[PDB]
Amino acid sequence: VQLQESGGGLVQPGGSLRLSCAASGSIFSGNVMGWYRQAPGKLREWVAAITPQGVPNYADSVKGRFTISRDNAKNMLYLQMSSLKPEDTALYYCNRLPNYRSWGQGTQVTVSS
Amino acid sequence: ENLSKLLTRYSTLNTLIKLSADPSAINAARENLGASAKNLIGDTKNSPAYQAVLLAINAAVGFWNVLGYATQCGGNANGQESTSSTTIFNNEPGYRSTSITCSLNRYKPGYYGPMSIENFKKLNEAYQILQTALNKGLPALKENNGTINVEYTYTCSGGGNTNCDPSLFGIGGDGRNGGSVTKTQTIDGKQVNTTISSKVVQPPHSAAYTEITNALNGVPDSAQALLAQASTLINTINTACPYFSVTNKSGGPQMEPTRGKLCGFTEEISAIQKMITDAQELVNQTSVINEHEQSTPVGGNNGKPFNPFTDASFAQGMLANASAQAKMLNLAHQVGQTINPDNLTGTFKNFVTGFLATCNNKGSPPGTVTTQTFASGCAYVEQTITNLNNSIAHFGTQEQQIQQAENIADTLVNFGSH
Ligand SMILES: CC(=O)N[C@H]1[C@H](O[C@H]2[C@@H](O)[C@@H](CO)O[C@@H](O[C@H]3[C@H](O)[C@@H](O)[C@@H](O)O[C@@H]3CO)[C@@H]2O)O[C@H](CO)[C@@H](O[C@@H]2O[C@@H](C)[C@@H](O)[C@@H](O)[C@@H]2O)[C@@H]1O[C@@H]1O[C@H](CO)[C@H](O)[C@H](O)[C@H]1O[C@@H]1O[C@@H](C)[C@@H](O)[C@@H](O)[C@@H]1O
Repeated sequence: VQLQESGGGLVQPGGSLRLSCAASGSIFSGNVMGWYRQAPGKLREWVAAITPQGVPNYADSVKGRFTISRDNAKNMLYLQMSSLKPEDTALYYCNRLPNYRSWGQGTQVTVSS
Repeated sequence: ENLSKLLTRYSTLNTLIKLSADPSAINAARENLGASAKNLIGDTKNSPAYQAVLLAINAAVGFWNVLGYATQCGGNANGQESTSSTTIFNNEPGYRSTSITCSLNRYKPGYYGPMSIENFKKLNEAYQILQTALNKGLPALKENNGTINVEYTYTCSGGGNTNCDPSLFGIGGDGRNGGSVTKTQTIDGKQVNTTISSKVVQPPHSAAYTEITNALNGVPDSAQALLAQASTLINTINTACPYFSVTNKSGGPQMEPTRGKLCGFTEEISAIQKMITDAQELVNQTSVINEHEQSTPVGGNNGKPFNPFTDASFAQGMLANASAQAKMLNLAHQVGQTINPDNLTGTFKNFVTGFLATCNNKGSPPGTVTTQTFASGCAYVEQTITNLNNSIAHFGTQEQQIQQAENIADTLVNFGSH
């Protein structure tokens, strides 16, 4: 019943980043998990998801740049981001799907030169 | 204090208000609701709702395939002890058999005894209807005037065996050889035509038997109606609570205990009852969504700018539609979580991974009974969990859109009050 993201920071366009999410077992075990983001001026947006058996799917805006993965032994969700753009600047959040209704603090990602 | 300071701390709220004032953002969210409703109640493979309904039904059918063969049953039509009655039900998952034989004589049907024939008939009818349905494919949740034909047979032999007497079915006193009756029968408030026929067979070198044929023409295949059948299946089992004696294969996962009473499987049965209950609650959201459809576009009137405080009488409906879609989505996930073996322990886990989510036929189509169906689920429980999951993952954007729509509408209903 807890979620906690890290690994964000300021990068250069073209740059790349690896985000992590530590989730409690009650949230994570046996559940589809996913990443989200909230860009300035916009509402939270779904970005990616992955089934317990590790099958991933992505929003069209990130397909082919980002890769979501999960480690089922440590209740950890990862997002690996390449070819970052300024459009990808946002607060990034992790949750199960469907969503547990209290979000974590998120991790800020900013992209700029 | 005031709003500026409040929006300095909560900017997604500021963005929510901006949207709530803009008819084209509202109309976009209303379109999204139209599309996600279609994903939930019009689609099959992609609908988490469809998959959850399907899992709930499959888990009940599979429970019976696992233990049906080991379940004692017997006696006569009055529910009492028989001297020599053998009553066999076809297309059921028996020990090395595509029938189940109910021939436990002398012992008295009842709790922690043989299931009575009356109770087995109820259980059997339900199992045949579900299996025929699963074979043909469940329809989408919105489609609920579909029908199917179901046909099943059973036999009675032995002196004293009253379980195929013509008077049970309304057939002439005799009757029993060639007689037939066609009659309505109510199933989930719908009118089904039912034909019941009897013949006597005298095979050349062994005992005479009576064969009863039931033809149900127009059984409803809607989600609501099929979940009532799955409920009838699992409750008939739980309430008759008969004696069972299992046969383990040496090696591979094993069933404990080897004997007892079926209602003794309390977690397995409670989980399946919960799943059905949750699926039924979820299917009941269908009507709420249809009633509150969002296809009409909104704006100011008389070409006047849109006023979020006066022009938003549609918001209550928009909010009820979105809340209902989100309730569907969450009950669907809940169904899956009740049975998913990643979060189970002890004897319940080993029941699901070891038996329910396996199949010993041969992947043969859904609803198939073979001489090897017994002591396995053969209801695609693993694939159904996997597909429920995949659908939920592919519902990521829609789930967000539904939450944004619920929030836009809540905001307008608030403005609207006062
Ligand atoms: C008790 C019974 O089943 N009676 C049948 C009778 O059965 C005989 C017969 O089939 C003989 C011939 O081989 O074999 C007997 O089985 C032997 C077996 O052969 C052996 O291997 C050995 O191991 O043991 C057993 C038995 O000890 C059977 O028991 O078959 C006749 C002939 O066709 C049935 O008679 C007719 O059908 C009925 C409906 C009437 O229309 C008659 O007039 C027909 O000739 C006879 O059935 C019983 O008939 C009486 C008539 O007094 C009642 O009508 C009673 O209800 C009938 O039993 C009912 O219906 C039968 C078909 C069966 O389903 C019963 O379970 C049911 O109660």
